[PDB]
Amino acid sequence: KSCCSCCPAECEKCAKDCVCKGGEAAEAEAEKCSCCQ
Ligand SMILES: [Cd+2]
Ligand SMILES: [Cd+2]
Ligand SMILES: [Cd+2]
Ligand SMILES: [Cd+2]
Repeated sequence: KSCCSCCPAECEKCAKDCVCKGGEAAEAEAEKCSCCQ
């Protein structure tokens, strides 16, 4: 859902309901994250 920085519009894990939502000061913005990879 393009919902991120770590993730695109095709991100399976997020396509559900954005895994990273609670990654507040986490990797949300930091180009790459530690759930979806
Ligand atoms: Cd993400
Ligand atoms: Cd994701
Ligand atoms: Cd997301
Ligand atoms: Cd993630």
